[PDB]
Amino acid sequence: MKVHSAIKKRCEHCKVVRRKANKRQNGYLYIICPANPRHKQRQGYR
Amino acid sequence: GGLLWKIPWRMSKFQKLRQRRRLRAVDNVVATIENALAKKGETVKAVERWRAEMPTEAEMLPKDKYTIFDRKEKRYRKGIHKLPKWTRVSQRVNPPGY
Amino acid sequence: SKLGRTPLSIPPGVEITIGEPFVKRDMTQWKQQPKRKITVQGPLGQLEMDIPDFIKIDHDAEARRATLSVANRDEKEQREMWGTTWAYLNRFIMGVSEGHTAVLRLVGIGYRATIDTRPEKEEYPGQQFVCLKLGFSHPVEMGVPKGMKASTPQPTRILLEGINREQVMTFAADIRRWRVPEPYKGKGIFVNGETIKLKQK
Amino acid sequence: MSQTVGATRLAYSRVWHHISAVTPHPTLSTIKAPSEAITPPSLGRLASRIATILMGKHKPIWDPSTDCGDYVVVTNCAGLYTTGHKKWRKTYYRHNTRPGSLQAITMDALMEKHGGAEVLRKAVSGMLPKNRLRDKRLARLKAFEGDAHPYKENLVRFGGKVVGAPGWEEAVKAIREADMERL
Amino acid sequence: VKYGWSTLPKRSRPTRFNQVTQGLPAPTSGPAAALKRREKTTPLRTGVLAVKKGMTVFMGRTGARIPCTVLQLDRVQVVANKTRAKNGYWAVQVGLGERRAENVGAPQLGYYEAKGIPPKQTLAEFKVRNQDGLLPVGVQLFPDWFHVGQVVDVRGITRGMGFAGGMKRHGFAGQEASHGNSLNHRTIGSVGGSQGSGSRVLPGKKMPGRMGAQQHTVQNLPILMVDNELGIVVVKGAVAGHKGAVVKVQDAVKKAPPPEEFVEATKQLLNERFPDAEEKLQAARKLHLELKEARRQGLIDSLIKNG
RNA sequence: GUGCUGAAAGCAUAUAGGCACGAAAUUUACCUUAAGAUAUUUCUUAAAUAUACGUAAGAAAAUAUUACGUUAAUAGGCUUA
RNA sequence: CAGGCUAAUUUGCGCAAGAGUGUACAAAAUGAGUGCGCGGUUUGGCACCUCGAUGUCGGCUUGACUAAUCCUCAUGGAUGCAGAAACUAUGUAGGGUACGACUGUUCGUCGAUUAAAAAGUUACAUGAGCUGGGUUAAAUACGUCGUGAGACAGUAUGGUU
RNA sequence: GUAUGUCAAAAGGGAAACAGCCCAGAACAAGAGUUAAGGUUCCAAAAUUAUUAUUAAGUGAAAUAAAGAAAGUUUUUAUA
Ligand SMILES: [K+]
Ligand SMILES: [K+]
Ligand SMILES: [Mg+2]
Ligand SMILES: [Mg+2]
Ligand SMILES: [Mg+2]
Ligand SMILES: [Mg+2]
Ligand SMILES: [Mg+2]
Ligand SMILES: [Mg+2]
Ligand SMILES: [Mg+2]
Ligand SMILES: [Mg+2]
Ligand SMILES: [Mg+2]
Ligand SMILES: [Mg+2]
Ligand SMILES: [Mg+2]
Ligand SMILES: [Mg+2]
Ligand SMILES: [Mg+2]
Ligand SMILES: [Mg+2]
Ligand SMILES: [Mg+2]
Ligand SMILES: [Mg+2]
Ligand SMILES: [Mg+2]
Ligand SMILES: [Mg+2]
Ligand SMILES: [Mg+2]
Ligand SMILES: [Mg+2]
Ligand SMILES: [Mg+2]
Ligand SMILES: [Mg+2]
Ligand SMILES: [Mg+2]
Ligand SMILES: [Mg+2]
Ligand SMILES: [Mg+2]
Ligand SMILES: [Mg+2]
Ligand SMILES: [Mg+2]
Ligand SMILES: [Mg+2]
Ligand SMILES: [Zn+2]
Repeated sequence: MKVHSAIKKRCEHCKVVRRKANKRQNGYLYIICPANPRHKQRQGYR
Repeated sequence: GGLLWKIPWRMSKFQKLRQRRRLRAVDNVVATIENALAKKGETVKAVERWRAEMPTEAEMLPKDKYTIFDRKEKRYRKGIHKLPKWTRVSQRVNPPGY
Repeated sequence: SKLGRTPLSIPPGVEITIGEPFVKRDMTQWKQQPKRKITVQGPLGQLEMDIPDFIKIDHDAEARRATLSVANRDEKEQREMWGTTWAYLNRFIMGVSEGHTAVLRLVGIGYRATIDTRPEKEEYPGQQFVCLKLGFSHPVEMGVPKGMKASTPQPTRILLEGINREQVMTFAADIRRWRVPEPYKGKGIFVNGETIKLKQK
Repeated sequence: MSQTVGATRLAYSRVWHHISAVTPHPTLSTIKAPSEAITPPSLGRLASRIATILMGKHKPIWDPSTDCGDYVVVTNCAGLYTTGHKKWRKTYYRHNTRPGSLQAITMDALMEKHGGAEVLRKAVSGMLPKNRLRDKRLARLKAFEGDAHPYKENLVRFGGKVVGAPGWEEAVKAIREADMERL
Repeated sequence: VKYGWSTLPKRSRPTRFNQVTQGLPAPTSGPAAALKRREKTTPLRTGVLAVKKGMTVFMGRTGARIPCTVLQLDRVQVVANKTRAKNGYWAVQVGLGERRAENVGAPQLGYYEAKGIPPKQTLAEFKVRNQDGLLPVGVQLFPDWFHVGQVVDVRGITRGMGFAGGMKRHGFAGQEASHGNSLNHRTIGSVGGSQGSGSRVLPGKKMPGRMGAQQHTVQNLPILMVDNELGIVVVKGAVAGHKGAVVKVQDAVKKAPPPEEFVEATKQLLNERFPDAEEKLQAARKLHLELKEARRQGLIDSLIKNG
């Protein structure tokens, strides 16, 4: 995982999802990729 | 700096209502003086200059009523409530394109 | 949604019983949204769910079909629960008639599995416990949830059975949590054909 | 001066009012249509109305120095209405002048330790004048979680119908018609 | 607020009106939630009041020397049971020793009069887990209430030390001795920072003051010996206080309760040693009304000189 | 950080909705002081009770705290171990 | 001198972009010259302000707080994660981070232990709490500069806190 | 330096507190009197006043942190 301020898709399998958003926080934007786990990225700091 | 002059960057809906009514009040003074003379077939150079290069409150854009041109601002615009004695001074026209 | 429009073919034996709009009083909330109790009974068992009221079911008993529809496609909440409520009914119908199954494969030298009874930790009389020898120092035993049938045709093959897919697939993830597949040798617990790409060396 | 000369006994009496935090309030709700969307009075909008009653600012004889406030019984405070995500994101802070002894608690956790009545009192407290009558006035706010309370006999009545009951308005008008039959 | 997050007037009693049977969430605070989050730790059985008599060693066969403290039981009776429907928690009130009737006040003389117990020296409550821990009033507890090897906790008031300094009270290091120090050897030094730290001494600052004479609990102390005739319960290790001071002994909270057989045998021994603890209590309660009614009317002199 | 179900968006998705795993941090638990509701089939009609004084102490700068005062082992003396 | 304004500079950092290195392959790691920024620690600028100072700071006593983490706990990435060790990053500041030698001092340097022997703010945090290593003198000798009286961010010994 | 004003030597209202800003120049009283700046849910005098949209982040609500990122969402212009 890499926490960038500018997350981008690096292949055709990379998906942009917002996870960890619940009634207590807003969550982060994630780049999830099942093909290459090196494309895992996050946007924002806890 | 350290001296706090707490001036917000934008005006409230209550200040805007009075800025609109102050521009519309200066139009009645120029419309009363311009019609009072026309009945006598007379004219003034300052009354003809105003009507030529100055718009009415109904012809101004919202950004020309609540903002002025400041070359030191990022987008060359500044709140009109930042001008000295802005409540008793006329300011309707800004440089073209800005 | 394109899935909520598809009618739901009710196979022979499956019986759907739609309730009436009701509201359970909640002292914590000033207004609860009405729901509808839907029962789907059949040969293997009975499942129930409470759907929002805005979802309308056209239960055709003549042709044994039931199509869903929402009162407003413009609302994001109604578009979402439309496709979701349809996906659950599809599982409920195909879970009470045929049933849901999950196959787990144990890869790795020394990985076994047996279905034995542990009367000490029985949560309900006759509970089955899956005992896994996953190269641990301690034994791993997990009681099958009430409603599921677990069997081991082979030492390295578990077979879970149940009418509730969410319950069957959620219990298979608990077994897989002990040994997640690795990318170097393929050792771990694979659930329903799951595969892992290996490395060159 | 004649307007004030007379018996002001009943103008200074303490009236026991009642409001439910769950009943939709058409006047204190921001959603005014449709009829089914009318919500109850929010926490801060229910607190601003209560603070007005605690101060007696609803009477024609109000004086900030004279303690002419009334009682307010608030029921069903467990179903206190809030908007957005305040319940799980609003924080209440507290300090005892010792560095490091800062206490934080969210509305949902403060509603578990001391119920929803504590969240209402903290709101009505900040809406009262900060003076020596503050704790007297705030003490007249009797907030409960359910429908039960010990003041079911103190609630103001008109002809046997508690105000806020189904048919209290008709009982009030039936007594004013009998009053006008005199000089 | 005054204490915690609550702004409720202290004179208001709203507890009975917020009931879980009406559909309200079970509060996280209150006597109910306090007992639920202490169920495991709470001791199953009551404790005993004992008097610290001294320290010694327990020499064991084959070579074991175990330092131990001797605690004596001096007429330990059960005086009152605190139920949850009446007090809000489960506990047993235990008495120790005796006191002269003249020194016991009338409020307390009529308290023991309604029970059939001679006035005690001290009284203490021991919290029990549930209603199974309440014992008959007026039964004596002997050292056999415990068994050898049972770990217990001993609560006693520590030795008084008067006004202590910074070294003895808080373990302060002090300052130098001869390298130019000026009248500041055992003093506490700095008491704070400067204007950036609040221009004040910070609450909780460690300073000289009184030390000792407070309750201290020693946990997990085995029972090495139990002698009924002597009346002593020898525990391992040290115990807080001086010789002749009363201490409270109970099962350890951080250790599992004694086996079910033991908790029942000890309860079965009170029904044998005291076969009629209720008949003697009901008779004392029946007499208290007669005397309490004679005091009210003013005819108490007649009963005193009746026989 | 890692999952199950699962749509908006026929796919995908631990994104909405419905469940879950998860840290020397947080909360509880543990210990101490404070708080003083409550309890007793408790006492009191000018008292109950407390104080003062005297012998003291498990207490101790003052104060306070905990006992005792002849129907008494509180302190000293004496006697024995 | 400290506080105040600024942030050129810094032994303070982050983000964006990616020439290049990585046998292959930008983003495992690495990151030229730059851009957009935060922050108030170093060296500075200013001068609202006369006051405890030129090493502005050291040691002792006693802390409180911060988190940009040395140790302990959870964890993602790593054709460059087989294991072990180590690297990079994300959570997390509960408790620890010792002892001695030589250096006027902190700068530092080394010795041997240790799970580790990390940092910063608080008027050198703290001299109406201690020290005087310092903060200033008059004595004396030497060195350098000056015609001379003298001067020196010099050197050494001594010097009412 | 220059232009204009205020303070200095100017009280009062607004800017949470405020020499210099926004209003307005205090001889003393009375008045739900008429207004400026500014405001009108409560503290706190006056709208929980009407109309049309956006925001779901308590963003924001009287002192704009930037470049940038992204199936957040709305509208417009094209478009299958
Ligand atoms: K000395
Ligand atoms: K994650
Ligand atoms: Mg300032
Ligand atoms: Mg005020
Ligand atoms: Mg003593
Ligand atoms: Mg020493
Ligand atoms: Mg202060
Ligand atoms: Mg002070
Ligand atoms: Mg799906
Ligand atoms: Mg999936
Ligand atoms: Mg009584
Ligand atoms: Mg008396
Ligand atoms: Mg004394
Ligand atoms: Mg004697
Ligand atoms: Mg290359
Ligand atoms: Mg780290
Ligand atoms: Mg990995
Ligand atoms: Mg490894
Ligand atoms: Mg802790
Ligand atoms: Mg220092
Ligand atoms: Mg000082
Ligand atoms: Mg000289
Ligand atoms: Mg010379
Ligand atoms: Mg000398
Ligand atoms: Mg002057
Ligand atoms: Mg002025
Ligand atoms: Mg204001
Ligand atoms: Mg008026
Ligand atoms: Mg008002
Ligand atoms: Mg905000
Ligand atoms: Zn990818």
